[PDB]
This record gives sequence, structure tokens and C-alpha cells, in this order.
Amino acid sequence: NNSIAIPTNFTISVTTEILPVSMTKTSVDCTMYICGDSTECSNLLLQYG
Amino acid sequence: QQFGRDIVDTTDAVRDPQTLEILDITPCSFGGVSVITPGTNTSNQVAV
Repeated sequence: NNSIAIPTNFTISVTTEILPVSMTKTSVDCTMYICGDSTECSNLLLQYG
Repeated sequence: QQFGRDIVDTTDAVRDPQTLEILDITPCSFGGVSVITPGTNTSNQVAV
């Protein structure tokens, strides 16, 4: 009911916090992946919208 | 051993059949032509 605890010294503490901010920005060559660089396959691919 | 894959099954090396010639291969080239424009209200010249 009537007792309190009070610091008498202190401590400076440095902690770290690692955060991800950005990730690798890729791009894809939709045809060259799907259809292979050099193919009338690509000519079929454009059918797919 | 005659040809050589990379970590994922794409042959990036080959030996000449008639000679020895360890030829490593590399794909042709490609990218994305992106076009830089001031906006057809300002002008009509583009950087590529």
C-alpha cells in the first residue's frame, strides 16, 4: 500500500532494429521466357490476349 | 563430358565436335526498350 521503488543509477543502452526497405526489381520478357527467343510459337502466343 | 549445364538446366558450354574447343555459350541479348519523353505537349523528341 505504501512502498515505492525508485532508480538510483541508469544505463544507456543501444539496441538495433533491422528493417527491409526494398526488394530486387525484376523485369520479365514475357515472350522470350514463355516462347523462347525465336519462335512462331510467339506468333501463337499473341492469341492468348 | 561434352556440354555443360548451369545450376538450372540451361547449357552454357559446349565442346566443338570436330575439334576440342570448350566453347561456353551465352544468350543473344535482350532487354526492354523504354522510351523517355517530355510529353507530346512539350515536344516530340524521345530518348531511348
